[PDB]
Amino acid sequence: PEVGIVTLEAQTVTLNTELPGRTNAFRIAEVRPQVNGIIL
Amino acid sequence: QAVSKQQYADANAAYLQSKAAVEQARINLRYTKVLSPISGRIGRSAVTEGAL
Repeated sequence: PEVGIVTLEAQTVTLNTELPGRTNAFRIAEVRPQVNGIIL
Repeated sequence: QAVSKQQYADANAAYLQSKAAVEQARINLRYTKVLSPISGRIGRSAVTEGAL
């Protein structure tokens, strides 16, 4: 009986995570009329 | 007898109509301030300022 073992050794690794996402407006508003009429 | 029953009727008639209108006006004004029905965490506002 034989296997393929790997010698585990202490390594120096940095811990960083990537969070995917979409950009979005900080704030949004709509422009609307509140009286009837013609746009001058 | 200074005035017919008809006149006083028409009068009290309009008076009631008014009282009615006011109450309805009051209610609509009150609804302009949207409140939270309960207490909890509120999320994103599905409506934009200026929206209709």
